[PDB]
Amino acid sequence: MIEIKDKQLTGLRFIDLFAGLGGFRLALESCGAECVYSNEWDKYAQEVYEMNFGEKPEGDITQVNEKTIPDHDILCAGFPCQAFSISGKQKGFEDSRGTLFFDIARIVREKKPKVVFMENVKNFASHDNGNTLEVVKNTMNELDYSFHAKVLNALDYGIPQKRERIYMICFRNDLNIQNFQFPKPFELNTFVKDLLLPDSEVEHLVIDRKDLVMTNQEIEQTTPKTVRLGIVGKGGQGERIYSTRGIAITLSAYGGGIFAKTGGYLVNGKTRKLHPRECARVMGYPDSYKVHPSTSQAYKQFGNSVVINVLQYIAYNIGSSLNFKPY
DNA sequence: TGGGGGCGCTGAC
DNA sequence: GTCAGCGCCGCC
Ligand SMILES: Nc1ncnc2c1ncn2[C@@H]1O[C@H](CSCC[C@H](N)C(=O)O)[C@@H](O)[C@H]1O
Repeated sequence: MIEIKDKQLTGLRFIDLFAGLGGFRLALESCGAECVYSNEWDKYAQEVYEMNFGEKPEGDITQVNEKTIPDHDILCAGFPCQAFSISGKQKGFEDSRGTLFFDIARIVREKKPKVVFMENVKNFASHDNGNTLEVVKNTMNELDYSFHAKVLNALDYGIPQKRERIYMICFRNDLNIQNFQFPKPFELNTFVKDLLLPDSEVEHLVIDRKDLVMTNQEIEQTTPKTVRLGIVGKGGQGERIYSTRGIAITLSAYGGGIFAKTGGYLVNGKTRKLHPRECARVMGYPDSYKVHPSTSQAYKQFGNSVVINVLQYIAYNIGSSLNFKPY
């Protein structure tokens, strides 16, 4: 994550729904905002959240009375994506994990925050012939909010990961915000190899599979894209190897394959998956952030998370818009 | 709400 | 056909 000198969100309160690791919290707090409520039902996510912020998020949001949620200015929510991801079954709203947005709408209707800031996977934007996004849009408009949605790739914002996500920023209409803008892309000068840990700290992650098939030569020039170098097995998810001179593939939460949830990389002649700390860095998390003691849970948590830097630029722009109140 | 890994299909070229 | 995906499923 980056440093934010001008705290655009100072004095603003926000809630951290579907908190996970608290990526939205790091992002908004870096801009000066104050978190007044967090919600996350996963036992392990609650533990790591507590390790880093000192509070245990409240459980199952579908059972929380929206009237008991503290007043706030910005509602943050990177809601479940299994039901919308290109990697899943795409049952969408028909999925038990796909109706969480309506819980968000329920809370918004009641608390009417100034801003609603949501995130989901790229496929969310085209799911069900675009009907899914339209539904979110119409729901927000009905609740009297504007709707700004755009898919941003983390590689365009200083982080070496091809993580494409749709970000939805909504302003309550009475605020008449007409100048919100998604941050503009800039050249990437950081690649996977710049975030790796020393070899001595990741030796245990080195795997030597005799079914390894190198399909492309390593590149010596850094490039802002994923560069596949080979595969193991049939080359399915988690069985693909990439160059560290390129960018990281999208980290996942329930992913499988021998290089589960991070993908494999060629590092100093050997092939290995990423270490949880490297996952943190590829997600823009500061080294000061404490990862969960269970590596499997840590991989899952970062795989479900958000790239801090991207949210920071967006949060900064939300604040910039809110602060422009000329006479 | 465990931890590991083989998979197989979809979306967007 | 190319290829990558906050995933799925069954195993222990
Ligand atoms: N009913 C529910 N109540 C509370 N949390 C829920 C929930 N259903 C799913 N979740 C939580 O929703 C999260 C979605 S992933 C979002 C992660 C978050 N942006 C962070 O930065 O990491 C998961 O952690 C999941 O456990």
